[PDB]
Amino acid sequence: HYVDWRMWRDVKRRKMAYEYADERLRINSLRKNTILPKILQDVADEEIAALPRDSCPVRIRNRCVMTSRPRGVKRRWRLSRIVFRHLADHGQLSGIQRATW
Amino acid sequence: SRYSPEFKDPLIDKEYYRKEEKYVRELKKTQLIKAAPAGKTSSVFEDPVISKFTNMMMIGGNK
Amino acid sequence: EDFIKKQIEEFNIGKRHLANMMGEDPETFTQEDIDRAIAYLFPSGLFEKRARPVMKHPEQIFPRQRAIQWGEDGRPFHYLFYTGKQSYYSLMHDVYGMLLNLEKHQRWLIKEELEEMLVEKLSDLDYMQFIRLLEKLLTSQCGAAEEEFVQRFRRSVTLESKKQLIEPVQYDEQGMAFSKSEGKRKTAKAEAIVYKHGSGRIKVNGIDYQLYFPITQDREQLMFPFHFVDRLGKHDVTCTVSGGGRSAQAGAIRLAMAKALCSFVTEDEVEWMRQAGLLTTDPRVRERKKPGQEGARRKFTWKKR
Amino acid sequence: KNRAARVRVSKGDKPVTYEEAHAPHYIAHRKGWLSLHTGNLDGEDHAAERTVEDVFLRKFMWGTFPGCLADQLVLKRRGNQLEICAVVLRQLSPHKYYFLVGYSETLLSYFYKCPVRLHLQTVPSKVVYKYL
Amino acid sequence: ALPPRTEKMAVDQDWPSVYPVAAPFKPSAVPLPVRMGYPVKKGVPMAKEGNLELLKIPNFLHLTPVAIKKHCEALKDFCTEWPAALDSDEKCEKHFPIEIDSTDYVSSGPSVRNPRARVVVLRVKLSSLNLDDHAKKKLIKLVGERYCKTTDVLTIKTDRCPLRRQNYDYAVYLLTVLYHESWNTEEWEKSKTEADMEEYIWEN
Amino acid sequence: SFFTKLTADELWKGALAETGLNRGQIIGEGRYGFLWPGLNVPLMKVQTIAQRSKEEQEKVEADMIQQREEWDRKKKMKVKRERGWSGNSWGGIS
Amino acid sequence: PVVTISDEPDILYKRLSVLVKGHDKAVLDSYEYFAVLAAKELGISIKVHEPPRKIERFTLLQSVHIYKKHRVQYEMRTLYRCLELEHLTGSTADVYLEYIQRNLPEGVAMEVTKTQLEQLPE
RNA sequence: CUGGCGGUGCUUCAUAUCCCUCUAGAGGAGCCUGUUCUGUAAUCGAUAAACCCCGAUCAACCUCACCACCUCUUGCUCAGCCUAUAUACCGCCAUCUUCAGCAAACCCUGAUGAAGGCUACAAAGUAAGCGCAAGUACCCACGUAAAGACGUUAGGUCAAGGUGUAGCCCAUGAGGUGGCAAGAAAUGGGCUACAUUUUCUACCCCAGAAACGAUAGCCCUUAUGAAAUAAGGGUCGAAGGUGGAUUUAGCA
Ligand SMILES: [Mg+2]
Ligand SMILES: [Mg+2]
Ligand SMILES: [Mg+2]
Ligand SMILES: [Mg+2]
Ligand SMILES: [Mg+2]
Ligand SMILES: [Mg+2]
Ligand SMILES: [Mg+2]
Ligand SMILES: [Mg+2]
Repeated sequence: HYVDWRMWRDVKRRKMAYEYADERLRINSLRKNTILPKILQDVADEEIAALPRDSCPVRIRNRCVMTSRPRGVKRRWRLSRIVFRHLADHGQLSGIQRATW
Repeated sequence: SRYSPEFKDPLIDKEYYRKEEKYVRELKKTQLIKAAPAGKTSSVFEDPVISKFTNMMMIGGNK
Repeated sequence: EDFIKKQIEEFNIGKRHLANMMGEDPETFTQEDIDRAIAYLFPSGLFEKRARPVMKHPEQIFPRQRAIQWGEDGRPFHYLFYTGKQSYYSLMHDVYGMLLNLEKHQRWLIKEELEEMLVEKLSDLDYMQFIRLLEKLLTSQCGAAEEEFVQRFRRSVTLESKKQLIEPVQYDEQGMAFSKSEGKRKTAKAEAIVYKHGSGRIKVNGIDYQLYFPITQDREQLMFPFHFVDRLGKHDVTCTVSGGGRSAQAGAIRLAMAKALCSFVTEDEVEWMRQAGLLTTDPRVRERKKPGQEGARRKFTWKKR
Repeated sequence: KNRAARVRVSKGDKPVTYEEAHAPHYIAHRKGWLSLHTGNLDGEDHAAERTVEDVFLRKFMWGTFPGCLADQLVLKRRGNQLEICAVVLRQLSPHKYYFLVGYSETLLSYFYKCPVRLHLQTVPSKVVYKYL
Repeated sequence: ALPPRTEKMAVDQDWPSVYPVAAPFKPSAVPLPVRMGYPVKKGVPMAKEGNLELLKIPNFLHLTPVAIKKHCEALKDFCTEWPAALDSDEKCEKHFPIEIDSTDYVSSGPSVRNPRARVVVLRVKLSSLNLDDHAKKKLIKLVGERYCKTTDVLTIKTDRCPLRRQNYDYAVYLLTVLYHESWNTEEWEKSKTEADMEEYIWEN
Repeated sequence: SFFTKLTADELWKGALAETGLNRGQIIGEGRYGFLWPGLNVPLMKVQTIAQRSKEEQEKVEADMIQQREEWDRKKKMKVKRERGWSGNSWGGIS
Repeated sequence: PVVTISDEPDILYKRLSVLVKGHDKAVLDSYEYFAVLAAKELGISIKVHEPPRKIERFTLLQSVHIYKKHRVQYEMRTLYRCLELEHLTGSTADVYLEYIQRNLPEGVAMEVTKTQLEQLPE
């Protein structure tokens, strides 16, 4: 029930990236290492490469939440400032308002 | 306007105060005073000619 | 006019309720109790002196609508109703008659206060003419009763804060009282602890001023207090520093030393120093990178293209 | 010409309500805070979800009450709930009001597992504050 | 017309009973006509009948000072009195100087869990427990950022686990294992070095 | 989607464009064929729980659409305007 | 209104460090007054201070789409109100927290209490 | 008669402003950053104040809704619609705005014409309403913050949501690898340095000399990983030559 298809793209990417993380971290740690020759390093590289596409946090693009709008989006609030700015103007945000100084 | 219309600079003259005038002194007292600067320190070594020479020779604000 | 009485009755009922129901059982509770209640059980979360909950006498807050000057059958009671602002014209006529009589014999308030006292409009030229008439009556050589009645409006002028007093000198530890002051200059801080009489050296946490100010202008700035007081070497110090850099810290230390010295210096010298300005702070902070610009103050380059 | 929440004047005959008659910068001067949640702190989590829930419940209560709202809502938070202070406009009958309130409460409780009990304030005429 | 217990309420009534449960302002049941609103150049703050500024306020009408005092005097029970432990935390440190920190934040909304406020240390004095006196020449330097200059705050912090009860259990087990493996010294316990001495031990 | 939802007065103003409401959709009677003790039955005096067939609800919706069409037709009702001197003008009109 | 006092061992808080965060000053003052009243009714002292705010401003473009000339200033404030307590039984502390949370201001006036237990030794 | 316009006359103001004075930088070369677009299977919207260090707060793919190759009728949405419509809007923002007026309801005048209504030693003007004003925050009420009103620019946006007409109905849609991130041709801006306090060192302001710039490559692709743009580690430790009007803000 998302607006644009980029929303579903990013949702699937995030899901398939969060599916597996233990092996990813293990192989990332095994990579950068002076111990053990390059044999096991290349073996682990081929293993991590054998994984399917999509399943990867690299493809995750932190956009907004309305219709995927990566334009000054705040990851702390996820959703863009489309409605957040409206609230900050009205006053529906406990604190987040115009910097009165 | 970075300078506030309330605060105003002081008067560093003091050699003359060693002996109308009382009214001027009271007026000077009744004035929003400020602190003196470090670059243009109007002390004993504040020679106007040499002061201006150094100010002009100032590069990158290193008086 | 009926609305004024209705609101007065409503305010009286509200006062009676807030007195009886709440713990504050005395009906003579002042506005301090209402302010405390507003601060506690009405966290407005604001700071406006107007929008905040202000429930007091309606006459003190409402622009009272002048009641009907005449009842039935018309006939305005005042003999100067068709002149607009009967009170102002009546006062002007009274002043003119007083001036004529006194001739035959041979600070002011603000428009807002007058409008609050009465309920008649007022312009600028009318107030100017009124001030002119007042000055004429005051400087035209008159009796005493009229002059007093005219000056009655010239209420207090408010004249407070002028000279400086002695700072906390602290008469403890020993007979030689030692003061504790502080100085600030452009986000700087420095507390100086100048002792009383005692020729020796001006120390700074063990380091002398000679070992702390390699510059000559810094030496002159640090000496200015003693240079003016003429007491070169007679007080010890143990000033501290926290924050700043070079000139800012120097100015803070200078201010702290000047305050600690004025704490035990002749009143005349203290006043002369305060006039010199070495006892206050100059709020001059570095620039602020504007958000709608590029650099510190330089706006966008080709924004107009 | 920026025109956020401030309304542009046209003629002195605009029956605007109280909250609607306030600029969007008076949040710290005249205008208060409608909705509140720890998400807008420095710094606590739980912000995006709270804002989404608030924006959804606002439209939900405005739709369930078509035209029966004298002005915008004023959300709140006390426990595992979300109190909604509204100035209802006397339009339908009290029986219908009670029925709809109970239905919405039960539906929200069985949907979000959070009893969002609201509060009403029946007022016939809209609280006109200014004639912009 | 004539709402219930609003303006016709008997004057001088128990205010604590007027707002027993936390609820919004509800101007239809408040005998205090507060003048809330912003004044116009020739206007007056809107009446109390409908002021959204009163609802935007978090509202503290419930639990007034008198009501707060009554509720406190009532809830004085449902608790357990504490013995004359003497304030200032001096005797507490003289006896049991153990002090494990723990905090808890607050959140608004459906969720209540907040695992972020789980910071916990393992501050337990070694000399106070009195079970491995031989560790004086060991734990004085084996542990990290300790060996203070002036004061003395021995804390074998080991926040490698989140919980607190299991933290204390692990602390007890670690003290036992340290006793065991220290009463049978390793190697360089006494024969330290020639340029690093926290406590004098031959040679030199 | 839900993010594509907002008010209706704004959409109406946008569709109109003049620069440079739930009557047919009842609120009381459920839009789904159902009977309840509240309304549509004796106001609490046979208070029970029943359900209407989807065909009955479709017929009710068709009746509401017919009411909307009747209102629209009423909006098309003509009026009498006396012609002043010149046709379709305010000449000698009163 | 029953004591319900048992005979099991309880925990004793050693120096209960308390801190309340809040944006504006009116709500914070109301909260601190309520807390001080509750503490005085319980019988505990407190101590406050005058800390500054927390300027965590975050600026972004003014218009939602094109245009970047002028930005917007958005930031939140917070004033720390320390009201640390000292010596209080576990049940008393629990009841105090319950009474404080039964009416805590949502969003504004965020509490930051830091407990310090002891846990008896072996 | 109203307005526009005048190298249109007179009078008063501009206080970094319009000049009579002064500062660091563009008008000399390389990396990043955009645009119209020739490569192309590669959205490109504004393209003189109102558009480009705007998605850029970053073009290995994610950004990319473009085709080389496959997909479907229930189209995750009772779809996608980025397929035209923003010169059809709601909504959002920009200059004038370095401003002070803008108006409902009334009255008077012009033999009762479009229209005008100012002379305080006072000749017809009264003016609720909005704004300047006023009021409010951190460190005060100052300094920093919010507003800069009616309106020209049919100012820009289907590109955050729907949107006046048309249509793809077995896609004009999006989803699986690839790609556009070098300049046919024109060019602004951020950094490297254009030399004697540039580059090197000590006294934490006790002095001089040759008279200096990996700017990019290659692997580990950092930061991750199906697959690698300024790189943390092994090869550029040199080479450029303050430029003529004009230009940006700046009273401490
Ligand atoms: Mg600048
Ligand atoms: Mg005709
Ligand atoms: Mg499309
Ligand atoms: Mg457009
Ligand atoms: Mg402007
Ligand atoms: Mg502003
Ligand atoms: Mg404003
Ligand atoms: Mg356009």
